[PDB]
Amino acid sequence: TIQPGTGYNNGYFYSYWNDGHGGVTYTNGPGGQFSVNWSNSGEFVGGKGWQPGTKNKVINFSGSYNPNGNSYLSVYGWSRNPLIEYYIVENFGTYNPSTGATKLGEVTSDGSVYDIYRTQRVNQPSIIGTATFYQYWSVRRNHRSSGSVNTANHFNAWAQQGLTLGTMDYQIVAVNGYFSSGSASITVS
Ligand SMILES: O[C@@H]1[C@@H](O)[C@H](O[C@@H]2CO[C@@H](O[C@@H]3CO[C@@H](O)[C@H](O)[C@H]3O)[C@H](O)[C@H]2O)OC[C@H]1O
Repeated sequence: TIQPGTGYNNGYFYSYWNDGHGGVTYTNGPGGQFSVNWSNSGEFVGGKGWQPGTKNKVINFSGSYNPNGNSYLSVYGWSRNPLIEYYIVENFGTYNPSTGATKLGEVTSDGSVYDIYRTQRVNQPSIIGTATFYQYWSVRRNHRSSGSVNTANHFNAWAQQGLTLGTMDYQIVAVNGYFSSGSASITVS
């Protein structure tokens, strides 16, 4: 079980963050693999990928994702200047994170339509500390736990719609959870 933070494991960047509540076990495995097992967690997000990400990376993932409650499986990352937290959501649990959010378009990529949304976080944790930032979402209609994500299709569609990204910070395949339980085992490349 790993200490919250960032680093490198078996050639891949990882980031694992939680809110301190307890109930999450994040582990790094061989190559691009990571696992998450959680039981009555707080808020958390962790996984493997790259630091920094790029605006045209093709990201592959495969494995198992078994949430019980509020959780997502995504390509997850940040930009700076502007500060943006973004999600290309491939699967989720009890909650579609776009519920009640303003829909900003659609994009077709990697075998599914995705619906695009923007939300905002005010005075919240971020890669630079407490800050205000928009969140950009592409939410896959056809849920899956394996596939490839052509990130450029999302970032280009977001830009077309007026959702600008700054300089890329980290970019991972991640499990997000919010006060839920589950298990997952995911391999990135
Ligand atoms: O020590 C600092 C780290 O703790 C910090 O890590 C980031 C803190 O914000 C995290 O983003 C939240 C993740 O969960 C989502 O549900 C929320 O919307 C976000 O607010 C992010 O994942 C962490 O990387 O980085 C800076 C360090 O100085």
